[PDB]
Amino acid sequence: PEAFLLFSRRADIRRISLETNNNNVAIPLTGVKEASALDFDVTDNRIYWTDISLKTISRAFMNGSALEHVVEFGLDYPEGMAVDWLGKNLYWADTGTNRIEVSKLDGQHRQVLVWKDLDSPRALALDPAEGFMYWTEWGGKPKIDRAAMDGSERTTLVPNVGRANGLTIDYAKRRLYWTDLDTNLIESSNMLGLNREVIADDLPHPFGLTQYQDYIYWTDWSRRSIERANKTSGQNRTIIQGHLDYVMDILVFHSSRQSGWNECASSNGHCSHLCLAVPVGGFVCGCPAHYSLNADNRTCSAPTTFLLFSQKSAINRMVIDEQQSPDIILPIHSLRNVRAIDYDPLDKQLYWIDSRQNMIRKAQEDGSQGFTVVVSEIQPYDLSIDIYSRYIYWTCEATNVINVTRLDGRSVGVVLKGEQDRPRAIVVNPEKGYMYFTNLQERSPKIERAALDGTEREVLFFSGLSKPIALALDSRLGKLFWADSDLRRIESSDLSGANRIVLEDSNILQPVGLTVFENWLYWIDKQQQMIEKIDMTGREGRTKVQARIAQLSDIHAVKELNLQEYRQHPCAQDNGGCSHICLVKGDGTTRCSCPMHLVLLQDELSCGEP
Amino acid sequence: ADPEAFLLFSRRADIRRISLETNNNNVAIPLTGVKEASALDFDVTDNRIYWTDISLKTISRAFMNGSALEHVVEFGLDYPEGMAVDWLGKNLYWADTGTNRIEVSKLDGQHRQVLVWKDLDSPRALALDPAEGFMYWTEWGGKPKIDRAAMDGSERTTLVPNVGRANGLTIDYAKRRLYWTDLDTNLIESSNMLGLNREVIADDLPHPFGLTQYQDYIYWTDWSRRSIERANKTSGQNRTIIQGHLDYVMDILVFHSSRQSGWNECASSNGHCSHLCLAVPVGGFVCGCPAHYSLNADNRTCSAPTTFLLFSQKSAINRMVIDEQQSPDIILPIHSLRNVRAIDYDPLDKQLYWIDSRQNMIRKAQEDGSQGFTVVVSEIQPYDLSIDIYSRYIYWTCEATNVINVTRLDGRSVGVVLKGEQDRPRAIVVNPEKGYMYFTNLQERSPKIERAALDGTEREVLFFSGLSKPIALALDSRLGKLFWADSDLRRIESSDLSGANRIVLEDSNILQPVGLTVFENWLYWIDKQQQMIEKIDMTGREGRTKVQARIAQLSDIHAVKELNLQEYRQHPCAQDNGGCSHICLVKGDGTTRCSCPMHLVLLQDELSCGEP
Amino acid sequence: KGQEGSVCLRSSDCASGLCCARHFWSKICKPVLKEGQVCTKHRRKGSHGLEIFQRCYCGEGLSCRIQKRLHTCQRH
Ligand SMILES: *[C@@H]1O[C@H](CO[C@@H]2O[C@@H](C)[C@@H](O)[C@@H](O)[C@@H]2O)[C@@H](O[C@@H]2O[C@H](CO)[C@@H](O)[C@H](O)[C@H]2NC(C)=O)[C@H](O)[C@H]1NC(C)=O
Ligand SMILES: *[C@@H]1O[C@H](CO[C@@H]2O[C@@H](C)[C@@H](O)[C@@H](O)[C@@H]2O)[C@@H](O[C@@H]2O[C@H](CO)[C@@H](O)[C@H](O)[C@H]2NC(C)=O)[C@H](O)[C@H]1NC(C)=O
Ligand SMILES: *[C@@H]1O[C@H](CO)[C@@H](O[C@@H]2O[C@H](CO)[C@@H](O)[C@H](O)[C@H]2NC(C)=O)[C@H](O)[C@H]1NC(C)=O
Ligand SMILES: *[C@@H]1O[C@H](CO)[C@@H](O[C@@H]2O[C@H](CO)[C@@H](O)[C@H](O)[C@H]2NC(C)=O)[C@H](O)[C@H]1NC(C)=O
Ligand SMILES: *[C@@H]1O[C@H](CO)[C@@H](O)[C@H](O)[C@H]1NC(C)=O
Ligand SMILES: *[C@@H]1O[C@H](CO)[C@@H](O)[C@H](O)[C@H]1NC(C)=O
Ligand SMILES: *[C@@H]1O[C@H](CO)[C@@H](O)[C@H](O)[C@H]1NC(C)=O
Ligand SMILES: *[C@@H]1O[C@H](CO)[C@@H](O)[C@H](O)[C@H]1NC(C)=O
Ligand SMILES: *[C@@H]1O[C@H](CO)[C@@H](O)[C@H](O)[C@H]1NC(C)=O
Ligand SMILES: *[C@@H]1O[C@H](CO)[C@@H](O)[C@H](O)[C@H]1NC(C)=O
Repeated sequence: PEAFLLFSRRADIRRISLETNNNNVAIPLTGVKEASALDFDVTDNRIYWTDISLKTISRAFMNGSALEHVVEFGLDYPEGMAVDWLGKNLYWADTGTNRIEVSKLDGQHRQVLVWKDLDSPRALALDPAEGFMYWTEWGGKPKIDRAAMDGSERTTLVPNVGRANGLTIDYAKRRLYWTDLDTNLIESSNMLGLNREVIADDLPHPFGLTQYQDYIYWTDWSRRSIERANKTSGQNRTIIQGHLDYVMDILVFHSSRQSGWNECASSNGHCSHLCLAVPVGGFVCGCPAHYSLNADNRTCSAPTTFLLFSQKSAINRMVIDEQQSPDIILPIHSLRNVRAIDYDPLDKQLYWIDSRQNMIRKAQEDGSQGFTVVVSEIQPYDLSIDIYSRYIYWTCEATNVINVTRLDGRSVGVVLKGEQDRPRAIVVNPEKGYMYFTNLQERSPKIERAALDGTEREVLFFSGLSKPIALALDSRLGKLFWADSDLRRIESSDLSGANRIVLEDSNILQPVGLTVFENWLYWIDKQQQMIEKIDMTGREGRTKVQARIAQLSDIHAVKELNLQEYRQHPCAQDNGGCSHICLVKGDGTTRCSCPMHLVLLQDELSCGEP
Repeated sequence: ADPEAFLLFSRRADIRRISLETNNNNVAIPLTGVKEASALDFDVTDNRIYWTDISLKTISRAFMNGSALEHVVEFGLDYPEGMAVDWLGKNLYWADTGTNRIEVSKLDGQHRQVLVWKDLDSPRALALDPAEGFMYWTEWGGKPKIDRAAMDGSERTTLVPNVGRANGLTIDYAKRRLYWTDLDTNLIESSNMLGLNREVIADDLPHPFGLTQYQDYIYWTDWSRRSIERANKTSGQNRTIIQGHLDYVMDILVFHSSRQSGWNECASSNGHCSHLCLAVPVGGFVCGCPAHYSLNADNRTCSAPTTFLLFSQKSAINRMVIDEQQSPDIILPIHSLRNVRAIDYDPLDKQLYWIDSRQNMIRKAQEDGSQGFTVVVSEIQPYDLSIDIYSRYIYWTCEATNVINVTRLDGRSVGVVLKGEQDRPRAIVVNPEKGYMYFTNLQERSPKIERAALDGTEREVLFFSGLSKPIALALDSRLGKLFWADSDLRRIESSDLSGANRIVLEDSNILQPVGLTVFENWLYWIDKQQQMIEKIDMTGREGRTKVQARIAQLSDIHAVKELNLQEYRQHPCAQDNGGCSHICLVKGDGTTRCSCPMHLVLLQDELSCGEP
Repeated sequence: KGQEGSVCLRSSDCASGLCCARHFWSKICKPVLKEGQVCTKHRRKGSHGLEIFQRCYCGEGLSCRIQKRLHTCQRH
């Protein structure tokens, strides 16, 4: 076919013919605001680009059809990208987020390959045939690193260099070309970062860079152009195009740029998710973020135990791998203002309250299968799931009640509504047929307990309370936890209400969320913008988990569900044959109960009108 | 005033005006010869704009109608990045990141003075508050900050220490606050006039640069979005774009009468100050003087410096005083200067003489730069000069014809007094008090230092050994001492005028001495390569001392002491030139003979010179 | 060789403790940064091309890291 040159400038991507250099035409694209990094896929006849304003990574055919965003979450400054034409994978480097990530060309199965010891990765260049990838870093002390295309064997290829850009690979001649923005020159070396040579140092302001056949192409910020030169000599120079300012990325589009073979190219390595190239031109199977590679070295299994912390416009998942795996933003669309969150370990579904819409919603990890469970005046404050009976307890800030609703939106009814009292924080403990909640009464706040049917009420604590805003509990530890906003402290006691102690009153500003994961107590501080944890074993003391997390709203721990043990709950299957409420005391006693507007009937299963 | 408030901004080759309206007309001020305009201010009462040009290295002004284009400061500038107008005292303030100085002068440029020179690390933006007597500026060093001081340079202190490169420093006078951009954190901040109550007005900005405010809005520029935008000055919201597609907008400002209000004692009869009227927070105002001038006992008038030191470079002649305060040296505004090789000074008429090595002439001018006059022109190639202030003569050496030539101060020749086949006179110093002259004679492969009578007779060799490059001479008539510097031998030596008692003064840590001068009891000298001015105590009581470092292309240095007019007239040649036609020599007994150049002969009058 | 403020073209034209950084629309010799001194950190790649007030890099054994928002030259 033919070989044209691609370049990005502001809100459009264009192509200049290399035979007829004056043929400057645009690529039929829409919606682009600030095109930065640029790549392609000759096979699929597709173009790829990142948008640092729109915070996306998009793709489309050269004819402009099938424009689609492939990555639209957790991006800050995606100034590095590269298409893996063999493994059919998409690589990118974010400077704002300090991560080198990977996924499929269509965006699924995203995973972080590099995140530890990363300072401003800018340019990225792949080599699937050899199983290596290279990138420049600007932060701290500029350098060019290398690593297997799975993130392994990371090493500093070039230690002494200025901020480098336009990292390009001469696949045929096996060399690395780049521009040094600080030293102001074009350099070159071998794959080992040796045999280093300066191609040109008398250029006014080189920025972009690429190479094709015997030539190198660069852009000049000051001469406002795209020029060309003998790739080894640096001479025999001509001007391809002039009057081109603010050119971000430049790249030659031709078949001879994406050649070679890979095991990932044959059958994706028989991998269930990601096929990632490694040294020798071999490969390895990779998984999505937080997923684990099974013993068969080819299949992936999702995380079973993890933490969920929410902020105003995002819900995040974090895990505790020794690998130190970084937290991620769940791809859930239309998040306006989340107040609280919970999770269903049985069907792996995420639930949350949205104060903007005054409703309760739910969706899966991957953000699909969305569904609203409660809509409306109604004004949800906090929620807590009974994973056994299969319904959601939640408190309303407007009507001041505790409403119960099936996971399918089907209403059950009200279980607690008394004048003067105001339910706020709530956690259910179905294992013992109880529920704990804070009661922010007009003049006296207290922490209460009751049966899941709203009966058998009793005040656990009434002193040392001005604004109990968060609750948590752990059966194993036999503890009840709460945090007070006004008193700036976290307290604990036994589920019984005995042995009350202050866990921490120092260095606390605004606690809004508590949860128990493993044997630690995690809490979020909305004002300090932190997530901290204390060891309930008293061996590790107090440490910080994350810093600078804006608009923290809630934090929730998820433990793997023991199905063999879950099924043993009498109120689990068919809801114990109960019409509405099914609960089980600690003395084994199980029984059907009813919401306030109904009554238990003669069959002691069904509920009817009084 | 009634005229609407409009927006002015500098933009490299031109300065333009726009309205507060979005997408409204954008017109360039009809100016000429503007290369790179940066700092920008105005004087509404005079209908004038001032701007700095970092390519021309000047500060200029003109009316809004482009007329009256004049340069107000055109010397001693490197990067005048900051500049502000004191509309009350009618003064011009500016800061220079290259020279590290905050200076002030009258709006027309005269009576320039340095206000801050110590502990300065790249002063950038400058905002004045003549009503309160305070000035504020941003500083861009290793540790950027925003400092404050009295508008006389007194009471300097850091107002906000925890900041990056701040720019567009502007004051909201009505509501007592400071606004600025930050080029390192890309945000627009604000604080009260004390650097406290520090709030962030806008943070989601890609590349903010310029800034200004008027009424309830702030206006800024953005290099990335190529724009001029505005927003709520307290909120930071209600944002709109005023202008788009504007490349490289350097400085911006609001041209309205309400911006330049208030009053002080300086606005009225200039505080009765002879030269400068400088507002201060405590005491209303203080009177100031030009660089190196003293404020007289009356607290109102000034007196020029009496004694000082002159050191020349290749392209400039500088003056520096010897103060306990360590007052900064200044560049003399001589337009005639191009390539100086040697300097001298006539204390009688108070005028500065130098040799231009390229145009090959000896020129003259007062420190003011005015009254310039060429006294020697052409082949002729002047090497060094030494003024006889009594007979009003210049003794100079020619590198071309290898002679010692003597010329009157007005331009007409007296004649040659020394010429020889193998003679090559270079450095020269006259001692008309005793009747002799001293010079270096760079004969081929045997350099030497000689003496002779001011007519060329009684020649003798003082020194012929221990020399390689006798490059500079200096003498002290009072103590009958001679000093010379040798470039090759890297040392400064001394001796009696007779040539006895030859002693090495300094021969360590010297590379390239090229100038000597005696100032009181000290011997000052300049090292071309070390780029330093140093001094030793001739009495040896105190130790070798550095005066100034990092001075490039040093050529000559010269001490000027106040002339004793009475002691001056005691000299037998002071008036009527001793009754002689040409040279007036001084006998050992204070009596005077008359002599002549090489081409004339003394007549029977024993006063006149005729031809054989 | 080039001193601070001197016009330069390449860092090689400058003295030992200096580099060739652009100031406005030409380049002059500027000093390298020392420990504690504020250093440049670009957000967008393009902001590097637009910079007309360029600082020098951090000196030997110094790294441009964030304070514990400015960045200062700190030791590894
Ligand atoms: C835009 O192009 C796509 C894909 O590229 C086309 O086919 C390539 C092999 C190559 O020849 C390119 O020049 C072409 O542009 C087109 O996708 C095709 O769509 C048709 C149905 O419309 C389908 O039958 C084909 O299988 C598709 N091709 C492939 C390779 O899958 C698409 O039609 C073009 N869009 C428009 C609006 O014309
Ligand atoms: C350009 O303007 C100057 C000065 O501005 C004038 O006075 C200001 C206070 C203000 O009122 C402006 O609108 C005026 O234009 C003009 O200089 C003046 O000229 C007049 C008439 O010749 C003379 O009487 C004044 O003394 C001058 N100076 C001042 C300070 O008023 C000048 O004429 C204008 N040039 C052109 C070409 O129009
Ligand atoms: C508890 O939740 C249920 C729904 O989950 C609410 O029931 C709704 O009541 C309104 C009347 O106010 C009806 O119009 C809706 O059709 C009902 N929804 C469903 C799904 O039945 C109920 O209002 C909530 N709280 C209270 C106080 O009952
Ligand atoms: C010495 O100085 C005088 C000027 O001070 C020079 O005299 C000039 O001589 C030329 C002839 O060569 C005349 O045409 C000029 O008119 C003279 N100038 C003046 C102002 O008188 C003289 O050339 C210098 N050198 C010598 C060797 O005499
Ligand atoms: C490129 O440079 C090399 C070395 O100077 C030279 O041998 C070769 O001919 C050049 N190639 C072209 C296509 O000009
Ligand atoms: C490129 O330039 C070199 C040096 O001027 C010359 O020798 C060579 O022949 C040129 N090559 C081409 C292909 O023009
Ligand atoms: C999985 O990888 C490990 C590590 O190389 C290897 O020891 C093991 O044999 C592999 N398992 C299978 C089923 O191939
Ligand atoms: C700016 O904000 C303040 C309060 O934040 C508000 O009172 C004012 O109306 C806003 N805008 C204007 C035009 O004053
Ligand atoms: C500015 O925006 C606020 C809301 O963001 C609005 O209430 C106000 O009316 C706007 N303008 C003024 C002049 O206050
Ligand atoms: C000059 O200033 C001093 C100190 O303020 C003062 O004592 C003296 O009276 C002043 N001389 C005048 C005003 O003539």
